[PDB]
Amino acid sequence: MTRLDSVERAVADIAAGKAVIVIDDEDRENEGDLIFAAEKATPEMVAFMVRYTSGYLCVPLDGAICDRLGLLPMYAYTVTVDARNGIGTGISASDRATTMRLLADPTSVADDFTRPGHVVPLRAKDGGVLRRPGHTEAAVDLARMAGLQPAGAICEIVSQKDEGSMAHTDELRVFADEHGLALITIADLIEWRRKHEKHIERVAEARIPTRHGEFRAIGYTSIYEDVEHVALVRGEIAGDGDDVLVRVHSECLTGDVFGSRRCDCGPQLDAALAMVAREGRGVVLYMRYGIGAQILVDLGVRSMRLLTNNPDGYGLHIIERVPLP
Amino acid sequence: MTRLDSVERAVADIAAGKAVIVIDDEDRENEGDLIFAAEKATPEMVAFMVRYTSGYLCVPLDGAICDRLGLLPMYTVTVDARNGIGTGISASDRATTMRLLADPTSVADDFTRPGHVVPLRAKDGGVLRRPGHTEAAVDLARMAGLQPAGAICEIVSQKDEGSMAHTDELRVFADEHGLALITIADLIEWRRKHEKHIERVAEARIPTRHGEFRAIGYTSIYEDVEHVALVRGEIGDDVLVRVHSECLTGDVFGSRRCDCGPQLDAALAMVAREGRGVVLYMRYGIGAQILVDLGVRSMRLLTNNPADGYGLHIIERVPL
Ligand SMILES: [Zn+2]
Ligand SMILES: [Zn+2]
Repeated sequence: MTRLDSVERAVADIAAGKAVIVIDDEDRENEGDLIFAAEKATPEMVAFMVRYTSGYLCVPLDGAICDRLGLLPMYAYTVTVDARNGIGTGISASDRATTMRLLADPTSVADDFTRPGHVVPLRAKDGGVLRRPGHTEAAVDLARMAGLQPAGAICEIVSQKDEGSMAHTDELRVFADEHGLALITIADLIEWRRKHEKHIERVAEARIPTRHGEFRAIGYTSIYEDVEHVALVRGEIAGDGDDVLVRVHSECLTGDVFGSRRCDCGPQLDAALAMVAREGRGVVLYMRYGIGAQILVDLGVRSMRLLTNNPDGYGLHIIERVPLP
Repeated sequence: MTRLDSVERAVADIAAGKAVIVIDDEDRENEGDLIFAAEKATPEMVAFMVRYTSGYLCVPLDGAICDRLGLLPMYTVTVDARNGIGTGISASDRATTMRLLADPTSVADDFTRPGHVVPLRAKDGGVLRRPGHTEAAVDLARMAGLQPAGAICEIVSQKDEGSMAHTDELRVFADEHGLALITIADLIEWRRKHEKHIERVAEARIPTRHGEFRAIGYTSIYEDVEHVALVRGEIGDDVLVRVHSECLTGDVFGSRRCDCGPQLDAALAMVAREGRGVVLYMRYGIGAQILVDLGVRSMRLLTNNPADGYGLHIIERVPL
């Protein structure tokens, strides 16, 4: 049913000081936030935002920015702020724009603002949508992904067909069309970040003697999980990188460790190792979606052939799916 | 032997604003920390501590206070109160730094590095996760119903002055000053018999190469890894126990710079040759906790290594 603009558009529009619309995913009942980068707030833009939204304007901020300004500290009423200098009553699109710009600017300090005001700063979790799939996080992410300050400006879009309510997905689609805006999902943003940012790093490297010969064992960690995955590497991979034999084997405790007979997992790792070792060149990934994909590209794999019995945007070429004995 | 006070007494003593003395166990060779609750730090109390300890004052903290103040994330870090103290060394001043680390409303900007107080970060779970004097301090503080922040320092020997006081003297010292002397072992036991601390996550009937085992997933409420327990027969005296540390290289990939693989196998088999036994796969604080939950009172331990406060008694030690 629903068609979405790409993340590549959203970043570029954000970078150009234009606004985008963000929904969580494809579900038709979703409300949408209109979003621009706080440091791109002009009177024209804020006035546009105020026109079509609830008018309860928010400024999603990076933890680092929050702490510099003594705001929303990591450890009931809503905290609001107004720029202390350069504004009038603090409610017009200009004043609100000045406030947003000020929050974004890396030089500004606590007493450059007065509490209360007409702008709601919000605290985005460290690491963006990957750690918390909220509109707040998407706003800081988009700003940062566009090479700007990790400061965004958001407010929800009211409906026009049903006066009483907030716009849902289908109406946001035409709103986005009519006004030349991108409409994107947090879902699409999450997985774009997963496919275009390196979240892995090498921790350890050892060469291990086995029954199947020596394997180069490289340990990898994820910046977004507390686990070492290990890739076992035979021979030279890059210079080349093509036609690499690969097995991706997700960890099975009962199977791999205890030799459980009611699963073929254990036998399969061993067979994969054997096969790779016979070919004198390959990769058996021991995994504990594909973070494994990023490991492969880090290993200099360009084109591969997967070892598997069951018949992506990473620059990995699947050539032939091939059985384990 | 050597008389020990109850934990029940130690906790009430902490709550009252008094101090206690803590050792590991009944062993004559042990050194002892003097401990009170950080929030209960007075000039009188700190002065008492400075008098009889090495004067190297430490404040064990709950990881939450550590993060909250930005000290010791995961050179010796020291700290002093920013306001309301003089040079820092005096009992009054040092008492103030202790009190202010213990307070929930104090912030990073309330303190100055460097200072005259060593803040220590206790492991999550206190003594049930690490049997240290540092963990003992927050545990007592918390059990007393106060902020999880304590203060410790070791007691210098009065009899042999170049040295730190050992068990004998520590009891004498407690008697002298009307303080409670307790062991970490006795602290562990109070806790584990009083608190939820370990859970069963799953059970299954793992059919191995050496017959059939009953596989049981244990988790600690302080860490989110799941250890597996492989049990044969009914468990609870004289059981053959092997506690095996995960070794990915060796257990899984059959590395040969390692020998861990053929070890786990040998254990499973040896336990199988007998109708009875436990093989723990750990991914031994939590280890012990699991064994008592299985219902082990005594055990023959499979290890190649000599030298508690849980239920367990090591009957013998068996190799290979
Ligand atoms: Zn399996
Ligand atoms: Zn090993």
